[PDB]
Amino acid sequence: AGLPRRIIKETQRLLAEPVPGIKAEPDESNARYFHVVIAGPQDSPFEGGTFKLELFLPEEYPMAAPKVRFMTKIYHPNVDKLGRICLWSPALQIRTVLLSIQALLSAPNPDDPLANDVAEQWKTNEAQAIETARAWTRLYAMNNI
Amino acid sequence: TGLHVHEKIKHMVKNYGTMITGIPAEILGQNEAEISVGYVKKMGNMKENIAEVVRKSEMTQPTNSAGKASNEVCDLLLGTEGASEFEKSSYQVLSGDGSNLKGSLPNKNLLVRVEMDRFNAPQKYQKIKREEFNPETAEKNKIYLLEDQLVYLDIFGKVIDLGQTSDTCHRLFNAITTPFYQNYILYDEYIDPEESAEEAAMFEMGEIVKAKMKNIDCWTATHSFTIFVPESDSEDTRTLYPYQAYWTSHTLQQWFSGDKDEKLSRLGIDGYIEKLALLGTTTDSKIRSSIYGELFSPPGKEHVFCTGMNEKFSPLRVKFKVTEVNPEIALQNLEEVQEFIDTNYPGENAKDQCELYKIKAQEAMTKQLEMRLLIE
Amino acid sequence: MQIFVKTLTGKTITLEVEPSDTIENVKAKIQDKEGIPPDQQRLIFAGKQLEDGRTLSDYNIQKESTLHLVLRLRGC
Repeated sequence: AGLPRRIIKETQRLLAEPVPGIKAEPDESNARYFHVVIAGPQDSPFEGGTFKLELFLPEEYPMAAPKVRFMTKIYHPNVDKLGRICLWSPALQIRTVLLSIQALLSAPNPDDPLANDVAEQWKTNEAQAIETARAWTRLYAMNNI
Repeated sequence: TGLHVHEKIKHMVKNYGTMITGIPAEILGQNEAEISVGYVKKMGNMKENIAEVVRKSEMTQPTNSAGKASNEVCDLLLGTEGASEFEKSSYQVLSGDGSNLKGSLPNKNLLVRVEMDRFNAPQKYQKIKREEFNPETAEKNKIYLLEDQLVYLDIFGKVIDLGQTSDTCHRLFNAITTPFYQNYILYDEYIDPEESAEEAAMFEMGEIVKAKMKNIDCWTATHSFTIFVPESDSEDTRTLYPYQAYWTSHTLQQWFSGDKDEKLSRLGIDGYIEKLALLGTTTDSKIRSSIYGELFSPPGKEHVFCTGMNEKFSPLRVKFKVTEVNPEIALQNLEEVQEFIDTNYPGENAKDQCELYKIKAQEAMTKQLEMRLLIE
Repeated sequence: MQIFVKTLTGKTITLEVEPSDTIENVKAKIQDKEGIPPDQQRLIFAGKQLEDGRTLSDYNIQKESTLHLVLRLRGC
């Protein structure tokens, strides 16, 4: 019945002390959903892009992890065609998750356990994969306001 | 020479990956079929169901478990009997500024094995009545607040009394009344003890647990690696070469391919040991996280390895053991592996030999699965 | 009771366990015999991954069962 203390107070600190380089604010209608904007890191294949994500706090949060999805299309080994992200300690929080997603953009080269098709292309034809990520950045993450 | 040892194992792991163990390709395929038979879909085109599992299999890619990589290196540099003797000897905890490891590296060919532990203290609690508490089925590595007792249920399912009075526990139990916080975390930064009796009781319980955990063994091994320290004509150019794989990240082949062994070699012996010692004695997670990344990330991920969800919040402890390496034995083991590969998987270059080994492993896996799940 | 832990390379490891033992306890027994950190181990029984916070009993693992110790992580 209403939001738990944990979400009310964490949302207040998230608005008062945002993650640098990351916009994150709760939805006006359902405060369990957050609209996130992450800038493509400079020097990454995503430079110039801005990437919109939806973050959702399940009823079990923080005993269960937030659910997160790119709403902007992105060519990345950890992100599928649905925008679902591959990457839980209830001692962590939203800002921890956002920091990890930002780091994914800064170092997109795939970790060895990944086996999906984009990870394999990035592993075997890295120069081509990077050019593809830049094209998708220009096509989907720019002129995207 | 010791340097030749280093160049040869690096060259062979780089070229051959998992083939360095000298296991016939058909053994890997057959064992993978044993592991994966339950992965094959039971309905539909079974031949196609089998092909999908074989395609997705990775039995010819190298291990990315750090412990298996270390076993591989020990067996190659020491021989099977020597590695078995090494394993029998005990680990020593790395001292505060690493002096005990420094004084264990005379100017000989030496192999270091490191086991690093993390302090995996409980972060969760829940209330429970004594009549409900079943340690066998209860969530593990967790604090249980009963009406008359406070206990820690460890990762092995053993109950550890935390020495509180019945009166203390009864008050704490009945002070935590919101349904959301019946099962929750300790040390939540968002509670304000001055706002409610529940938040005050949660904070108070957390302080009790923290003091008791100082004297409870919560150590669990998290990483493993080896360091080859070759003989040097002069002690001023004596360098060391860390070798590792890492479960969520990379293989030893990729470590060598990115030259991270050489990059860490540029720190020198004292420079490397000083970073490793600070990792085990620092109480600052921001220091711990950076050094962990610098030393153990795959090449190029040093600045992101331990950020955000992977910040290193827990104390670490570094343990090591050292034994001498006979380069003739090491070189002979590496040459026998090379002879095994050249005899059974001949090819114009390493890439051709690896592909031949892979095709053979896939065919053995396919034949076994089709034999067991179809009739010819 | 005795259970067998088999590896991709054909190694078989015999363990003395109780049905109540946790998956984490099994991985520490594997660490004692093979030197592999429990954090860098995966265990499989009849197609199913064994999760650390669970017990052998949660998977109906009885005497002389065979588990597979997988030492290459893959996921996604």
